[PDB]
Formats: sequence, C-alpha cells, structure tokens
Amino acid sequence: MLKPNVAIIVAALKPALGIGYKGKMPWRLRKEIRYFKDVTTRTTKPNTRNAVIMGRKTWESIPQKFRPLPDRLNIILSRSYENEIIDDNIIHASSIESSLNLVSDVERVFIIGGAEIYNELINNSLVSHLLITEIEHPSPESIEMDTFLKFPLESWTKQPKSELQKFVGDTVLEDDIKEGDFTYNYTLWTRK
Ligand SMILES: NC(=O)C1=CN([C@@H]2O[C@H](COP(=O)(O)OP(=O)(O)OC[C@H]3O[C@@H](n4cnc5c(N)ncnc54)[C@H](OP(=O)(O)O)[C@@H]3O)[C@@H](O)[C@H]2O)C=CC1
Ligand SMILES: COc1cc(-c2ccccc2)ccc1[C@@H](C)C#Cc1c(C)nc(N)nc1N
Repeated sequence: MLKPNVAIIVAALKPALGIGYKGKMPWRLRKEIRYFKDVTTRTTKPNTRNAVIMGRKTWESIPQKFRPLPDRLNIILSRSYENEIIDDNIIHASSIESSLNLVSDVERVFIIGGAEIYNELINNSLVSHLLITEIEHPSPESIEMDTFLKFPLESWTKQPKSELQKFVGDTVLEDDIKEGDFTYNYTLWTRK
C-alpha cells in the first residue's frame, strides 16, 4: 500500500479532549464501542478489509483473548519492533508507512490509539480524516483524566453530517446519545 489516506478514530471528552486515565479509558459507552467496531470493520467493496493501527500500550490494554480485533488487519507500533508479519491479522512495525508497504487488499486505514500515537500522527499529512466522537458531561473536571489529545483543530474543518453519513455508509448515526451522565455525537473532520 503506497501513501494510503488514513483516518484517526477516537472518542474524547470536551472541552479538554481527555481520552484516558492511568492506561485505561475513563468511560464505557456501549453504543460508542459498537460504532467503533462497525466503522473500522465495514468495507465498501467485497474481498477487502481495513487496517487498524495502534501503539504498543493500547494493544496491551486489549485483553489478550480479545486481540487481534476481529475482521481487521491489526498493526502494532513499537520503537523496539523490527518489521515482522506475525500472522495474517497481525503486523509489527515502527512506522505506519513501512507497516503498510507489503500490505495489499486493504481498503481503509484507521489509527485507533493511543494518546502518544494520536499526538504524533495528527501532524502526519497521510492523515486526511478525523472521526472524533465528541463526548460531553455536566461536570467534566470530575472525571479522572491524565491523558489528552493535542489536536490543532484550527487547521481542520468539521464536516456536515451528510459527509459523515457518506463515510460510514448505512451505519445508523443517532444524535445526542446518552449513557449515564455522558452525552455524545459522531463527527468527521478534514484538513483545510
Ligand atoms: N478514548 C479513546 O478513543 C482511546 C483512548 N485510548 C487511551 O490512550 C491511552 C494509551 O495511550 P498511550 O499511553 O499514549 O500509549 P499508545 O497506545 O499511544 O502507545 C505508545 C507506544 O507506542 C509506540 N510508539 C509511539 N510512537 C512511536 C513511533 N513514532 N514509532 C514507533 N513506535 C511508537 C511506543 O512503544 P514502545 O514503548 O514499545 O516503543 C510507545 O510507548 C490509554 O489510556 C487508552 O485507554 C486509546 C485508544 C482510544
Ligand atoms: C485498548 O482499548 C481497547 C480495548 C478494546 C476491548 C476489546 C474487547 C474487550 C475489551 C476491550 C477495544 C478497543 C480498544 C481501543 C483500541 C479503542 C477504541 C476506540 C473506541 C472505543 N472508540 C473510538 N471512537 N475510537 C477508538 N479508537
């Protein structure tokens, strides 16, 4: 795969864009988790799959019985990894571009975490799309949080819902989804 268009997909709590606490997610949003599964899995043409790329810490935070994430090519980045094809579902590498070099029959490429990876790749021109689940809470400062996105969104344009709908195909997009004290919306951003 040469110069793939890449999408960041993330769920973040406004206004600070917190995404984690001591190596874990600060919430469990069932519908959001299903959205993530559906969007990263879905392909528009037959006989392809998508790639999901993540940092070593995020990979390790998926319980071992539940990785690799099914139906997607999983790529894990570590500074200690030489290039290695582990199996048909798992690749080890030290950059996104090198990891995708011998990869074929992949449609979309998603960056799925975590903070360090997101905060590097936001300034990688291969990333053309941000799929940000914008989470709100009445008292956001009360949620324990130590891990944040550093996204210069001034350089980005939040697209209308019609663009997000086109991107996700027939995936149902509900507005102002409420779980416990959290309210959320799915968004799509592109570069200016
Ligand atoms: N809310 C959300 O949507 C999501 C939140 N998260 C959260 O993010 C947090 C995890 O993020 P974080 O701790 O930053 O860890 P990451 O998952 O980003 O992993 C960081 C590791 O990735 C490897 N890495 C980073 N940059 C490079 C590079 N340029 N080349 C090669 N390897 C690299 C390194 O591995 P090594 O040390 O092996 O060299 C590094 O230690 C957790 O709290 C998690 O719950 C995660 C996903 C989604
Ligand atoms: C380590 O963090 C996980 C654990 C699990 C998981 C899977 C099975 C059982 C338990 C946890 C799934 C996904 C993840 C991570 C990779 C995620 C995510 C994610 C989610 C959930 N939403 C959005 N919008 N973007 C994302 N990147």
